[PDB]
Amino acid sequence: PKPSFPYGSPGELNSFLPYLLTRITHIWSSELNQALASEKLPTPKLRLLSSLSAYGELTVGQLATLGVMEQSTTSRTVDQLVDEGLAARSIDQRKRTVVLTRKGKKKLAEISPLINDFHAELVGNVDPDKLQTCIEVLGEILKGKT
Amino acid sequence: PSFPYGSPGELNSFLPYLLTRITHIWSSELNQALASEKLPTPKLRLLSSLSAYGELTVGQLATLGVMEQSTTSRTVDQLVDEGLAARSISDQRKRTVVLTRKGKKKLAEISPLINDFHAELVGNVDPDKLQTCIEVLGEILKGKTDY
Repeated sequence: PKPSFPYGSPGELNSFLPYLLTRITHIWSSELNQALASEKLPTPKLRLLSSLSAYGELTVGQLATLGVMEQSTTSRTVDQLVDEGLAARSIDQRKRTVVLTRKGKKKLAEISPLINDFHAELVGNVDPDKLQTCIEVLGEILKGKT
Repeated sequence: PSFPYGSPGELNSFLPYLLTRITHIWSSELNQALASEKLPTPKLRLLSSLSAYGELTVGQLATLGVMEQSTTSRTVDQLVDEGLAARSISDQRKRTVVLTRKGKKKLAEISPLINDFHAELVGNVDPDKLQTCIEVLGEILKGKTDY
């Protein structure tokens, strides 16, 4: 009779994906905001460059999506990176899209070494080929939920 | 080898990007869904944990619920006043917190929604791929906190 919500031991919760996702995400996001605090290229500014670096030219609605951010906040953090010279505006079709500038690449490239090193500690000593299974699963899950 | 995330396929294979996107989807859905039961993911998280754990200090509720002892202490105080929890005493004197009869019945009344959301979330993944996914996420975390 598999365990169903609500779970009845500490060990059952330990196998409930939605609980695991959050303890680990609070953990990644916690250790990184305070190691980023140094460069003070905040998670806000980090997330958005990361997404444009990956998808190329994005709308602000799209940035708030990939970047897991509110639409207004995105746009604020976007006018920053523009005025700080890290991204610029453009327009293909016609609504208001954002792009990465050469200034923005380099900024990324600089923090990059830190992000990776955190990834490696995160993953720690997990089996590689099981960490491939896990990230294909999670990638399948994010496809079916949007 | 992959870091410089210059592609979706690469980003979307970055565990902390998946971990973030997926986490946000789940709690916004449930917070929203349960908004009439006034069970936003905070209050629900704690009760969830009280169910699974049994008796936690204001402090273990903080860890498990990824919050600050004050905000938790406040989340805890809504639940004692909504009729879903009770501040108790350890079998020593560390200030702990349990579910009530109404609180227990509340997660019970709620469960079809959560398990339905959970079925939605992790539904059509190969069940063995999923078990592995779960083992790994549990491995990864153990190594960080041990609680």
